[PDB]
Amino acid sequence: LSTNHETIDLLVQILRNCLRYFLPPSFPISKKQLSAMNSDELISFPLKEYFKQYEVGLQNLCNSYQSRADSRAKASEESLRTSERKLRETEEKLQKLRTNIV
Amino acid sequence: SLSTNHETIDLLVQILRNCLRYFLPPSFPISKKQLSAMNSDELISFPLKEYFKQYEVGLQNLCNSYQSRADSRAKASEESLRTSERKLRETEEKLQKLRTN
Repeated sequence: LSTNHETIDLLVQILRNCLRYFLPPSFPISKKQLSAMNSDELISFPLKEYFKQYEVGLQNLCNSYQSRADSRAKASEESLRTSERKLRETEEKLQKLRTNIV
Repeated sequence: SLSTNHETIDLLVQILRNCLRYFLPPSFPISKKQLSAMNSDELISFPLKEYFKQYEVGLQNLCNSYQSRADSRAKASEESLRTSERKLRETEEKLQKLRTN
């Protein structure tokens, strides 16, 4: 009917562009494979997994941005553990010497 | 037939709705409700270029927030380390004063 087939091709092109744009980094279907998909193949596309792999990638992306800062903080806590420990030990020694200086 | 054609359009329109809804930037002037009802002509003339742009802005804002929450948590830990290292200095000093006394 042409008026029908024009819409289908137009919808297939747009849908290709989106699925390529948001392609998760690990997804087993490549941008080439996506660019090569027809209408029927798109209709049976696995969107729910597509979204899942996207969410994983987003988590990996966000975790990477805050990776250097968290590593610096973790180093500070371990140093904080030892410094707070020696602070206890010296305060004990300090309180003994005061009681034993009468 | 035009049925298998009209069915292909409906299924393709539904998939496209689901995609555009999932990634819809939070601020986009077109709502998830509007998207869910859009027909084929409405989707074909959808303003994707701004849609994609507003997504990148939102994505950037998200990562920048993750890095600022991370920086603030590191700064608070450093300052807690600073004061503890300070109190260790002051008490270690007092300890050495009494050691001579």
